[PDB]
Order: sequence, then structure tokens, then C-alpha cells
Amino acid sequence: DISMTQGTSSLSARLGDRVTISCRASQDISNYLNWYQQKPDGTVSLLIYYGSRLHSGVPSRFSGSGSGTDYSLTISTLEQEDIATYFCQQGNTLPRTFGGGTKLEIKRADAAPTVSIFPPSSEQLTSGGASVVCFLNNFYPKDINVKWKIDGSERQNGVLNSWTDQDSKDKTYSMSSTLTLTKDEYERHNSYTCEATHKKSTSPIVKSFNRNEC
Amino acid sequence: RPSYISHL
Amino acid sequence: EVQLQQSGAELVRAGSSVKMSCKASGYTFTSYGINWVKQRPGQGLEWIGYINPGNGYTKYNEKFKGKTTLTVDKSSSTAYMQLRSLTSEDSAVYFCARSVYYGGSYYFDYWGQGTTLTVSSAKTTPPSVYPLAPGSASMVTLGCLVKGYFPEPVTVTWNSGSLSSGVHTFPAVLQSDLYTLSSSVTVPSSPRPSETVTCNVAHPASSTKVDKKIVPRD
Repeated sequence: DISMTQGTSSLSARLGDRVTISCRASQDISNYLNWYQQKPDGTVSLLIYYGSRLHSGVPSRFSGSGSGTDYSLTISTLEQEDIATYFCQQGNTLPRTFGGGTKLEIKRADAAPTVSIFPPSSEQLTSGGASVVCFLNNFYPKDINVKWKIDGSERQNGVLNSWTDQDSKDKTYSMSSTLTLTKDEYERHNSYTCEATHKKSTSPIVKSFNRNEC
Repeated sequence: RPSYISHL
Repeated sequence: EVQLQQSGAELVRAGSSVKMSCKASGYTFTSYGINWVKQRPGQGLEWIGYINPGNGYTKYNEKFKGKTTLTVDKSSSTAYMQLRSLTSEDSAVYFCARSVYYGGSYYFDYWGQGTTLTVSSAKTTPPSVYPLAPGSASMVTLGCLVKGYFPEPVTVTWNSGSLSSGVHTFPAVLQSDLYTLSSSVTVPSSPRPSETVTCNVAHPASSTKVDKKIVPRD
């Protein structure tokens, strides 16, 4: 098949900026390229079709171009409703294929995450389970790395993470991470650490608690 | 440049 | 006036099969083709295949052929897509979309809201709600762990909404056929534990409304 690639997975921009989303086919697609806009919720609509130049009934600020293997969508004067995910799609050969997509997000100033760790609740323990939770709230940019350590060394099994979409009022991100173990495994150890490495500092932010001091 | 237009 | 209304969310066990629909209106059903797209939260979009209502002609994406069958009902302007031998790999949202002919080929000008399919053996089951208090047993963060429920969605609020700012309710995650989510609230050190802080989680599918008070210790 013809692989479609969009260099950028997430792209930052301010309202009113001239935004450019790229996409490259693994081979010549003779201008058989289309652009679709997917929303967080109302989800999907066509913007530009064919060689990236034809409109559909969408604002003129959306323009498309390209040829051969390289094409692009340019959003002149970005608006709030334009914040969304954009996918390219080749209609030259079968099967039809899409690029991974490009999600736009609002630029703002860097902000370190506020980190909080929580030992298992007595109630959950009484049922033989033990989940340690760590919140990393209101940070920016969205890229972040959370690391769990049990009794000093890194743990990776039993860890589930969740990320919120960029906040609509401030433009920060938040993440939750949960380490789940049996009550017994939990009780065979002492210190629990949650480390957040964010570009806003070379040194990780560390939060932990000891079961013995509890 | 131009057309061929309303599907299948 | 061109509308494509797809089926409602789907719940099925592995090894089983399912059939979703896409009702069209506002245009001549047999004059346009229907394509089906697959979207799992990770990857992007995948092209399943296409059908021509007029002649019933179908073309499949090699990867999806064998387990997928596209059909159509000209009398109700409805296209159907059946998935067989389901696995967790088939858990995603599926879209149908209309094709139009410009120049040499086609493009999708109209899409449906999508249909969500979840392949699992879980049955409606209420979440356990665990309170998350600081760990020593100006601003203080407190949490609430909503674990082991099915199916989505769940509704979390703090003090029944009287606490709006400083709340982050996270997307649920699949923790063993069951969903698990967390929520955090931040309030001044003067309100807690001086006053009560309660997370309220509702789970419509199980007709459950739970109020959990966050008290000190653990």
C-alpha cells in the first residue's frame, strides 16, 4: 500500500497564526489527496479534496497544495473552532490510506506540574487490593514522563496512566498515574515514589511516602 | 482542471 | 440535508459477530458509494472497504476482508457492515462515509457520528469508589479512585458541583475488562478537613449514585 506520513503528531499554535500541516505519500499520488478535520466530539468533516486544492463549503482560510509525494494544508489566521485533528488521505490506489493525523493545541507559557501522591485507601485494602495514585496537574507543554519506584527501584507492571485534553480555559494539561498491586505485595515493601520529569526542570519532581512512617 | 463531479 | 445516522454503541463478546447500520437521507442513496473507516484511539484512520448501493458491488481492504461483510438495503437507504470472529483488536469506533467522484477518483464528503464497538465479556457492574486522602497516617489536593466499572460513562462531581474549580476528572482506562478512572480536587487548607469534601460518582448503566467522603489518614 501507499503509506501516508504526517511528520507532526501534535502541533502548537496561537489563534491568528498561519498554520501548516504536512503529509507525504510513499509514492506519487498524482494530486489525489484529501484533508479531513476531526473534532474532539462532533467529529468528522471534509475540507479539501483533490491535489489538496478544492474547497467544499468551508472557510476560505483553509487552503491546500502539494504535488508528487508532498502536500500540505495551511490554515491562514487560525481560529478557536479550528483547534482539532487533521488527517490527509490518498485516493490514488487501493486500499485507501490516511496519515497518522496532526492535533493542533494552543501555545502558552511553560508550567511545572503540581504533583500529589496517595497511598491505598483503607477501604480498598480491606478487599485485598492496593492502588497508589499520583496526579500531575496543570502543566505545559503536554510531554511529561512519570516513573514509579518501589523501595528505591523502578516499577513498570501494574501502572496505568490517563491524560486530559488541553484545558479550555487555561491551556494546561493534567495526568493521572496509578500503580496497582495486591495487598500482600504492597505490604512487603516500604517506600513509594512518583517521579515527574518535565522540561521545566532538569531535576525530576519527587513525591513519595513510606508505609512505616504511616 | 476542471471537473468530473457527482460520484459513481 | 445530507445525513448519515449510524447505529448506537455496541457491546459484544469475543468470537462473536456484530452488524451495524448507516441510514442515509437528503440525497439519492444508490447514486453514491459508502465507505467504512476504523478508528482505534491509536493509529489514525483505517479504510475497511467500500460498497455501491446501486449494484451491491463491494471492494475490501485486504486486511479487513474475511472478517468483514458490507451489505446494503436500497428500500431503507441503509448500508450495513458485519464484523465476524471478533477480538479486542476490533474494539474501536467505526464511521461510514459517502464518496463523490471528482476527476479520476473519489473522496468522502459526508460522515456519520460513528459507532462504538467494545469487544469484551464484562457485564454491567458498578465501580468501587475509594477516597484519596494525603499520606501521613496552603493548597491541599484530594482524590477519588473510581475502579472496576462497566460500561462507560461515569459522572464525577465534588460536593455535588459546589466545588467546580480545581477539579480534573481523567479519562477512564481499561484495567482488566473493567474501566478505572480518577478525579482530583484542590481546595484551600482551611476547608479540609475543617469541612467535608465528597466525591459523587454516578454510573447510569448500574443505576448507581455513590457519595464518598474524604477523611484524613491514609
